[PDB]
Amino acid sequence: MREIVHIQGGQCGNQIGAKFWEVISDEHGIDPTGTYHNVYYNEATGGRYVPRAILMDLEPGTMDSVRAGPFGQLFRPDNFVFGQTGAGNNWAKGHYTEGAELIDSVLDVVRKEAEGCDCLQGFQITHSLGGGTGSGMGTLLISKVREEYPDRIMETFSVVPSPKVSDTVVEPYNATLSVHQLVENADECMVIDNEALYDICFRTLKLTTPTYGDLNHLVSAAMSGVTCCLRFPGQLNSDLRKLAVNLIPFPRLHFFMIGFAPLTSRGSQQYRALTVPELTQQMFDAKNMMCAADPRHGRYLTASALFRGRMSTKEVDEQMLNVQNKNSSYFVEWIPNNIKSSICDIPPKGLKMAVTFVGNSTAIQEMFKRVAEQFTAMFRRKAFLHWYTGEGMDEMEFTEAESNMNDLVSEYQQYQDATA
Amino acid sequence: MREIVHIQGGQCGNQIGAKFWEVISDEHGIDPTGTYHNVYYNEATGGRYVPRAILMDLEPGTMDSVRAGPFGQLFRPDNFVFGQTGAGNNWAKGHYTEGAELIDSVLDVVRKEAEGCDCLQGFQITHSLGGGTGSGMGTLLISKVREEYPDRIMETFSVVPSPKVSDTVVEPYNATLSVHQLVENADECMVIDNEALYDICFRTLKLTTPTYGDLNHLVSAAMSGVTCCLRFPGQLNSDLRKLAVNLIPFPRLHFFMIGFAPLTSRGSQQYRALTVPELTQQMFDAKNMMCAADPRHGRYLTASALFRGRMSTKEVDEQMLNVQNKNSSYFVEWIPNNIKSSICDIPPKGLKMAVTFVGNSTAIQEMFKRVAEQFTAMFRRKAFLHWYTGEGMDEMEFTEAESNMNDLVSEYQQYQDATA
Amino acid sequence: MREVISIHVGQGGIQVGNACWELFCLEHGIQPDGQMPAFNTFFSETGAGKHVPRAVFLDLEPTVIDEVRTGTYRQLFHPEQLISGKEDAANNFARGHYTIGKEIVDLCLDRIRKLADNCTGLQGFLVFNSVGGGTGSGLGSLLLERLSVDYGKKSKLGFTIYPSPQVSTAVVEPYNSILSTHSLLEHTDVAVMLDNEAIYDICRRNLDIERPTYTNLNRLIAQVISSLTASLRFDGALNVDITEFQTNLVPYPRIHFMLSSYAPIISAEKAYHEQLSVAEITNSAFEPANMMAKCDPRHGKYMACSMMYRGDVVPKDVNASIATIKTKRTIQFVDWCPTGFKVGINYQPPTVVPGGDLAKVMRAVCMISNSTAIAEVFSRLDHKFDLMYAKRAFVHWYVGEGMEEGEFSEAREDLAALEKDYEEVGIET
Amino acid sequence: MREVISIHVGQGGIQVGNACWELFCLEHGIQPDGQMPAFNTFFSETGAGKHVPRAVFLDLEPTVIDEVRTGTYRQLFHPEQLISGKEDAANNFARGHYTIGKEIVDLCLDRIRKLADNCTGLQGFLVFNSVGGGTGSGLGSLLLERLSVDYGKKSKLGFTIYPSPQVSTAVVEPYNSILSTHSLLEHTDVAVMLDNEAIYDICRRNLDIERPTYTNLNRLIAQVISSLTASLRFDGALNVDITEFQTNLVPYPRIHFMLSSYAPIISAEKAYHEQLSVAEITNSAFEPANMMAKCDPRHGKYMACSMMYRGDVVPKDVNASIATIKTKRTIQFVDWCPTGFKVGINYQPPTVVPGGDLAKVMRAVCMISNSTAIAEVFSRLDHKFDLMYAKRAFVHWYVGEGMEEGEFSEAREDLAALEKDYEEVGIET
Amino acid sequence: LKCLDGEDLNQGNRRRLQQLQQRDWIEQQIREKEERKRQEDEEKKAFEQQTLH
Ligand SMILES: Nc1nc2c(ncn2[C@@H]2O[C@H](COP(=O)(O)OP(=O)(O)OP(=O)(O)O)[C@@H](O)[C@H]2O)c(=O)[nH]1
Ligand SMILES: Nc1nc2c(ncn2[C@@H]2O[C@H](COP(=O)(O)OP(=O)(O)OP(=O)(O)O)[C@@H](O)[C@H]2O)c(=O)[nH]1
Ligand SMILES: Nc1nc2c(ncn2[C@@H]2O[C@H](COP(=O)(O)OP(=O)(O)O)[C@@H](O)[C@H]2O)c(=O)[nH]1
Ligand SMILES: Nc1nc2c(ncn2[C@@H]2O[C@H](COP(=O)(O)OP(=O)(O)O)[C@@H](O)[C@H]2O)c(=O)[nH]1
Ligand SMILES: [Mg+2]
Ligand SMILES: [Mg+2]
Repeated sequence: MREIVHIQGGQCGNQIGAKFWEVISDEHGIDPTGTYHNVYYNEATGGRYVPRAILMDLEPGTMDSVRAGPFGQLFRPDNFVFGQTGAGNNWAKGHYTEGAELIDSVLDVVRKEAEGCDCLQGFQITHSLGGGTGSGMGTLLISKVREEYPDRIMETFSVVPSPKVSDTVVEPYNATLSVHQLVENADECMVIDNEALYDICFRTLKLTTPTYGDLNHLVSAAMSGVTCCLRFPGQLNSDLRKLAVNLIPFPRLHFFMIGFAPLTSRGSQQYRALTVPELTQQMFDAKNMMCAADPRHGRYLTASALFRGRMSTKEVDEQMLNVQNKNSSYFVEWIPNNIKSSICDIPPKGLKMAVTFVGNSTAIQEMFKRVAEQFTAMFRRKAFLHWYTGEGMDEMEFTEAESNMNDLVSEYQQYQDATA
Repeated sequence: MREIVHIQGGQCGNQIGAKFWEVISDEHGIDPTGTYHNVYYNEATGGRYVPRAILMDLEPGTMDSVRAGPFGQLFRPDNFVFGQTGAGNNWAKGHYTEGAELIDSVLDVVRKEAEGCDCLQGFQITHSLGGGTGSGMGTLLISKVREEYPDRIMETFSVVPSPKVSDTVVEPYNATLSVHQLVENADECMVIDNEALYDICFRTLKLTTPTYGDLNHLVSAAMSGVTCCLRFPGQLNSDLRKLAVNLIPFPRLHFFMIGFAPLTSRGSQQYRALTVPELTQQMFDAKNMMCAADPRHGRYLTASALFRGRMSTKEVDEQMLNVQNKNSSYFVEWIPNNIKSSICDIPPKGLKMAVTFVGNSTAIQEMFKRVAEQFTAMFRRKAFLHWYTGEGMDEMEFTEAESNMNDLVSEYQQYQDATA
Repeated sequence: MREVISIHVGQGGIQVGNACWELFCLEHGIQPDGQMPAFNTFFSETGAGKHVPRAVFLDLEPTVIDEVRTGTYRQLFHPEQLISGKEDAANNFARGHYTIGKEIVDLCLDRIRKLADNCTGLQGFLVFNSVGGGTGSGLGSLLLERLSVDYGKKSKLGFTIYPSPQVSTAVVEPYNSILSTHSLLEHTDVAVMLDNEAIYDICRRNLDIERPTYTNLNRLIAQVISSLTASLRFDGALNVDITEFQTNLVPYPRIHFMLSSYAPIISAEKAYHEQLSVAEITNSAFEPANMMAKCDPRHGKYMACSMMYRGDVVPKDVNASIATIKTKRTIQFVDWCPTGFKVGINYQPPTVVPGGDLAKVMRAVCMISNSTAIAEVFSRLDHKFDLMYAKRAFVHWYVGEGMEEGEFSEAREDLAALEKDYEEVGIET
Repeated sequence: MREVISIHVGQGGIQVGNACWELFCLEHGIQPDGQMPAFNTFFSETGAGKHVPRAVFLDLEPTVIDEVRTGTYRQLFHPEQLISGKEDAANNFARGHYTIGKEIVDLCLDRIRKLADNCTGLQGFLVFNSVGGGTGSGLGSLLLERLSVDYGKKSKLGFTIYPSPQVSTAVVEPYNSILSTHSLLEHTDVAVMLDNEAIYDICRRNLDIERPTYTNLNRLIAQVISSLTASLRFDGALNVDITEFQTNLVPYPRIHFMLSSYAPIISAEKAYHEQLSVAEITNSAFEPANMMAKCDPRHGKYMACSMMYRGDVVPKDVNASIATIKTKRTIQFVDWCPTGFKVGINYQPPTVVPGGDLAKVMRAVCMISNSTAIAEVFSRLDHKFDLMYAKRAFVHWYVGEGMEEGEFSEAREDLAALEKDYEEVGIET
Repeated sequence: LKCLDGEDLNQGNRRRLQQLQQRDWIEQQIREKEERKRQEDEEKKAFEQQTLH
């Protein structure tokens, strides 16, 4: 009932999906041999469990990254759409030249895993917006499936280009050429940026050596928490469509912010006091989230708080009302009680309470400027443009896309400071 | 209820704070690990008790002091906000240039420790007035919090420099720059000087090598006795606002002298008993106080006395009437029955009676008068002025600041000869 | 499903390739005689026991090929890949590109076709050659032309040893080095400028030796090539295929002339007294006294920098140090390319060649920078060219072999325009 | 979270640096072969086991810098921290300040930049130059210029060795000691005058050693500088800092020339037969007999005095001694500074170097006196300049290095400005 | 998520072990370099003797 499929693309997407499957197996208690020790997994002969996740990528090397790691034996070999070349940081490869060669097979496999269900609650993808493979392939796939099932929602835990600490040089091109479509045919485009992830890992946990595994662990835990009000009972349950109804006023402001709690280092944990007020105060701060857009620089059009554990619902709701009345300026007024709550009845494994914050705020607009501004300084000289120009693109396909991006961000402004 | 956040700052501030906290712990019966063995402390998971206090310094060395010295494991590993450069005994450094970078974070942590209270009775500070870090950062924090929480009080256990026993050479500049702000954003600046402490530990206790730790312990005992009449029941209760009203008759005449009783040498301990006659005869002494200003050179506007232990209140009040009616010149006439008492029910550790004498007198204008001189020379030759100019602060301030100083003492002097 | 062809032509190309195959056969546990007591890129299973390297060695003077056939690795190669001519190059162009090179180019193309059929997941070529010589330019130009008109999509990786300013081993090297540009632009994708005087000074100061030799130069170039291909050959937290180069370093396909840099090049005793963490190593990587080309980037700008960190290196330190180096004031980027550093990581350290002077260290960084200062080098060369062609020096030795003299100025025409194109991309908008 | 870079230029500078690093390596027990069987301010872990010091040693004369390269510390330093030229400078300023040093300062400043970006919380520099030395004064002045134009905000605390008022070891020192005045005055915030005759009298009347030598003086100066850095190094009941040391002794940014004093300098016989009270040690740290810069402070006046103690002291006793000193009459203060004493305490009593005549003492005091009697020194030195430049003697050696002699009058007027300024501030209000 | 092993707890051990390994390799290389240098010097001496004879 209300099942989900899990498409993954690109190296970042596939690694984060691996981490998320380890975390899900940790919660539901499934050791890597796929035995117990229907929302996500599927049964197979002998009581075996196989996750309904299709893994796609252009370069085959990532196989040795998803099969080698622990819990990598849960997947099924028939769910691996692995090409042979690797789009190699080029968008047009995964969308016009190579994309349309594996898109057919991945469409076949996702349809096979979709018809095997009865109530397809929706899709959720994991990929990046900067890498050519991830961006291109996932964008073409999202396009075709929103053309296929126009009724089911499709969340994307898609990371974004890091604001300051960049690792590629063709980033803004891919970022814009994928946003131009994710603004059109997506519903919950949860955005994550490596800079804010390092900020959390360096200021909220005081860690010392963050490997990509740790950032992936954090984002995967948040991924689990955002939908872990569905797999379990709830004093006030919820699901994906409840979020989709309570979190987007207008059909194009659907890029959210993600935060998790609690998070403590060795000493802090040895001293911290875990109570609903403290979790609330830690949750609605600035650098407890995964988006380098300081929320005080904007206002939350709306924001859901998914609590988990055994708490006092009156404390939760009174805390929501109190934090809305306290920082009344940082919120928006033309939507009263703009904060939403939801409560599950079971915490994560190894904890006793934990909250997941999902905020549709107008603060992310700053991001959609800076990266966009990058494009403006790399397209006004045709820098690196001959590559995409050679594979079949056109200048209009760029410019209008940019404008669309502009349009999108302007929308926030146009209906951020409005009232009656 | 009536919680009190104890901010610290500067090297001497942190030393006195650690001493005060270990004395309070050994009073409330709290082992150095945080278990029993809300006004000050705060609960913590497992039954631990952490002190609701915030440390701060522009150099990190003091950190490895407070954690090293006994009773360091209590403080929360988050409240340790610290810097690297160090104001380096330069007020402009620690009030405009460097400390101003950390004041935002200090305000955030104070706002997080003040939202977690039901009824916040007020604040309390402890910081030098000569050290750059202490004076500068503390007074900037004071301005911030007093423009934040106007309804509540702001007490500062500042330690003014005694001119005779000097430790620094650019001290009067910091002194006047701190007094110009404490006259404007504070409520009870009970000053302390090292000359009186050397005299007391040198004459009234017959010690031999007075370690800075020991004078710090004396100041800590005075500070603990100040507000004890609130933490414990009492036949005549008190607080930090009854004190704040029965003392200051003018919104700017708020500089107090402290005095502890009884203090007697170890060799003479087994000698004369401890009853309210001896406590009274020892309290009102000129050289029993903690301020290098002989009250014989002035008068008292008001004098509160907080008794601890258990005694026949009628004897206390009879001795008060007697000491006022025999020492009538020292009490100014235009205020009748100017002396106040407040008796608690629990003495400190060891003793059975205790006396905290808090006097708002007109005899500490000298404690600024001389400092005024220490300024007027060192300024009209612009001695060491350039260290204060090159950091943004303009010379103008000093001038006007000195003005206030004069105005301050001028006010005091008027109330010495307004007879009725 | 990954492999690269390593064509070695000329004289310097074949020697640096000999050293490169030494290093490769070393780090993969391969024994130099071919047997074995992660390699599908360079080497390949032959069908009987041994393993053969993917490489063809063209040359006209049989001395170096004979030295390889009677050196240490005589059983390693395949006795067909060693194509040996009959005459010499005589340090001109038409005798390796118009008259005699045509006697060997067809056999070369047949051998290269065989090597291509024997492979499945092709990724590119690695040609090594000097240009200051006679056959490394002529035959190299002809082979580049034949490949570009024969294969097409596969990108070529030229490694050309140019003449350094002061040191000189031939008087007619400006002529043929200019002649080779008419074909380096059109057919070649990536050209990595390598001089010698810079490598000489590098061996002098860092490696503390005072009698360096061509073998040491070749060892260091082999090290750089191995660090280049580690991403294909081995593991890495952030892998970098050979298409990331073309999509990250080539703004316009007419300006693609990169220059190298490597770290840490330290002797034994000078690492004992040295911390050498990631921050220090990425500071040293940019020092123009460590570049592998005679050029002072202080008088130029940077377009892009591909940095590959091999060895035990965490990514966050790389990101922080990148932020610092980009924040410095004396190393300025162009405005039309604000984000420039393309960084990749591999979890394998360097593998020191036995008997070398370099010290083995847990970490290493290889930088390949597409910059705009290298342009002046070309300008300098033109200077030399003019001072000869003003007096028609040595034109007879070229016209004697059908070389229509009208090409010469044309080269100094085309190359000249090239410089203007750099003057077109240093324009701060 | 705190470090300090030391620079040692010239011959006397590098000698006192040798002695100073000996004393330091003994203080933290760091064996003079590098490896160790409170230090991060000075040393740094060099990535493999042992330690390296944070200092560069510049000297064009390869005599002493090679003598160290072969001495008992060649395993401690890093061979790139030892810079040598090809010859000496021969006592004339313009030799090692305009022409020859111009090339070496580049490599020096590069090393310094590498050290800086290797350190975390660098607080200040500590240069050394015997201004009589042509190479010393010249190269030090050049380094100061280049650092003040490069670094800026960071502080610099020179420790220079002047020519004594009456005894001298060269004839052209009063020339190349005046030229360095502007450099050390405008680009350096501190200065500490040292002079041998004063230390010679101190040794001859305290330690009884009748025939002293340089090495004793250098050990004693090392002791003074160790007592200086003791605050940043070790714990302390009442600590100071270089950031506080500057802004408590510099009343005006152009009168900061401070002299030094130290106590107790006593051998074993005068140690056992000694009460050694804090009162007596402080009342001895004022005697113009044992002032480490020849002058009569009694006839001058004091402005500021830092008193950094070490060992077990009672702050009550320290303050009582301070009071009974301010009671005295021979040593009077200016009017515009009522509180003239800053003090500081530490918690590590002095160290003892086997090979030195100083005795192990539980307590110690190092006093830095910013006074006005120091101007007298300049006067006498200035005197010498006249009796030379009146007849242009030796000026041709200067002009023979590109420095037009017109700079002499400029430097002389610049120093006359100070010579007049000091004798002006020493009045009432 | 209360604790994440992705943080390095035993950083001191990693640092000290890498230091010791580096010192070992540096010692080996120093020895082999001194050996090579001395062999080169003795070969040069051999050529000297040949020429003198
Ligand atoms: N770095 C490096 N350069 C070399 C090496 N061998 C030769 N060179 C360069 O080759 C150039 C000499 O001219 P050649 O390359 O021999 O001329 P050619 O075109 O190959 O013609 P042939 O000599 O007949 O083979 C010089 O510039 C050398 O710098 C080597 O082993 N390492
Ligand atoms: N206190 C002290 N002074 C020294 C010592 N060694 C040399 N000096 C002084 O150095 C000054 C002479 O200048 P130097 O720097 O030594 O001469 P230099 O470095 O050779 O300069 P050039 O001749 O121009 O190359 C004299 O005043 C010496 O007293 C020492 O060990 N201790
Ligand atoms: N938080 C996080 N970001 C990653 C990770 N791996 C890659 N990224 C970033 O994701 C971008 C590349 O996306 P990728 O999945 O490799 O697609 P591709 O480049 O087209 O193959 C780069 O900016 C990487 O830095 C990871 O493991 N965790
Ligand atoms: N009564 C007492 N005074 C102290 C103590 N420690 C320092 N003081 C004084 O505190 C002053 C230094 O000011 P401070 O703010 O702590 O230095 P900063 O941190 O560098 O700004 C000096 O005058 C010290 O003498 C102590 O332990 N007890
Ligand atoms: Mg040839
Ligand atoms: Mg010399």
